[PDB]
Amino acid sequence: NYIDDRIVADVPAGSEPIAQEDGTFHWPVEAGRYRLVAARACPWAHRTVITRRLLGLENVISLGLTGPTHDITVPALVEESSKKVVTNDYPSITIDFNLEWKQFHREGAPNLYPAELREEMAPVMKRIFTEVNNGVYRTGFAGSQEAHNEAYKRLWVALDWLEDRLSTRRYLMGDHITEADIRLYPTLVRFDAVYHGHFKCGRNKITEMPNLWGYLRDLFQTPGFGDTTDFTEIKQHYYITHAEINPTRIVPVGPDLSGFATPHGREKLGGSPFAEGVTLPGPIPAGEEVKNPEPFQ
Amino acid sequence: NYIDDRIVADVPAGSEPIAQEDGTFHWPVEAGRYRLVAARACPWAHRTVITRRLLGLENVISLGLTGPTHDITVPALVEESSKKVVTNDYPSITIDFNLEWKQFHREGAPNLYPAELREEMAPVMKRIFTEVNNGVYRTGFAGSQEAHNEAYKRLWVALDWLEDRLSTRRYLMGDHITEADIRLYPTLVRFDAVYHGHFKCGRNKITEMPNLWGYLRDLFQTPGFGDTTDFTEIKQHYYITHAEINPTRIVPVGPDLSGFATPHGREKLGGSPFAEGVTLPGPIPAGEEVKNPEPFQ
Repeated sequence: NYIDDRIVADVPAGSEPIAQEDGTFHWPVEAGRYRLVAARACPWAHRTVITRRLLGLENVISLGLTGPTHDITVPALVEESSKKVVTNDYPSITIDFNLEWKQFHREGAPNLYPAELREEMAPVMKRIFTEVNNGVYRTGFAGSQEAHNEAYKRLWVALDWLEDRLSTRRYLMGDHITEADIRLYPTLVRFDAVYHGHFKCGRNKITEMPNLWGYLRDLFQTPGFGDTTDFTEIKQHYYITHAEINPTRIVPVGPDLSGFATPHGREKLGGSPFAEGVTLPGPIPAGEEVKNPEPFQ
Repeated sequence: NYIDDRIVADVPAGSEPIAQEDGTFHWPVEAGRYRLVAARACPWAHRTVITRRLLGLENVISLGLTGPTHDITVPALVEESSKKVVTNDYPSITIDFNLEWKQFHREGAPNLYPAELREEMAPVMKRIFTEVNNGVYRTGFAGSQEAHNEAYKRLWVALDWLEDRLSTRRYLMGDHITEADIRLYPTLVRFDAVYHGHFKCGRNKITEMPNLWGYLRDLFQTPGFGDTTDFTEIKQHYYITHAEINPTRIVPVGPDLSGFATPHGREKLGGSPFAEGVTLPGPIPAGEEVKNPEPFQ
């Protein structure tokens, strides 16, 4: 049930979905019609939640929290009145939040997907997707030793590439946060907590990779990122649910997460999370706050 | 089949075992009569192997390598001619190697259990045994979340105590290596490789505990320690054998172990592995070398 309709600016409010030549349908951007159905534990869903918060779409698209499915399919945009699933194509969801929903953004919202960077961004995001975002899952769910070995090697070639890329750039695409960072963060923020041990990805902890760790902290401490990250629900989901990997269903007490709140040192690379004049997200809506905050959240 | 006979200096060579008032028997120290039956993966056995090497007992007590049992019982001293198990009481094995086998030590061998330190050493070793040596097993084999939580807390109270103790002392009992270090090393050397993930003990890696990590490297780089440590057999045993914890039986490629060979910085605390005039072990006997050496071994 892969559904790749799109919600777009050039279909007008109130319209039925409009058939496209490619067999899909295009639905209209409008307030109060659609719900984002997400899960705290799921990294793919996490992208959509972060983007919704950063752009100030919280008051125009509602939020439902459920359980993960990729590890109805989540994340999804759902038409509230009919419960039809409009789309579960998570890459187009965040691109469309940025480009199609512009007139509903908070005034002063960041430009997370700027025209001049889109071309160079495409291969960077593809490499991150196959070798890192999916790379952890291929390592963790490997069905043989040989499959583990290869997946692990691929993951670490890519993490070493990222560590080097981020030695001279504050964020993946330079001075400011972009869509690329929103696609990388959900993997990195779950790494020491889950993927390191549960998925056997641990050559090193992210805490031992200086550029990635500085970058991870810098993002975590930015609105939209840490305040949508529930470490308890992340760890409970993986360690309890994946009984074929962890039959005892015990959740480790560790790692110590207190480092996420420490000074990151990334200001030495210049830049800033957002361009000058960008406004910050308003207070997180009642009911959408992290239910299991760490003492530093 | 707990067997706590002892091999002692005051029973003469060739004698039958001599009945003691407490129901045990005492056997005579002599060359060429007994075999140490050990396993590379097993930390309790590892103590006996390290001590045998440090003291130069390799040419008078033979070595058999087998599989672990505590996680015949191993380690054990076995009478070669009869195959009777003389003892499997691993704490008295290493104490007796030091005190009863003195006339068979290499000339210039270290004094690992000196009279003046024995009293202060006893509680330190007991605390390490219940909270750390066994502490990892109680954490890893916990049968409920609650049992995990408590065992983890105990382990880390003790590791934080050790980290602080070793901030002002080069080794556990001061300037030189003692029996206490030989009982702690086997747990620490298996920690990042196995206990951190497999036993869910990972609040932090040992690499992130500066005093413990300096100490671990200092010991690893000393004769008797690193040259009896087979990381492949350690990881294979735990990750493949403990199918109730790890049903896939996959062995992680990580962690990266290359740090074990790096400068440890512990010379700033003074002291030295051995007292002045102590001689170093001779070449490891043919067949007793680590079969799966890392590039730095």
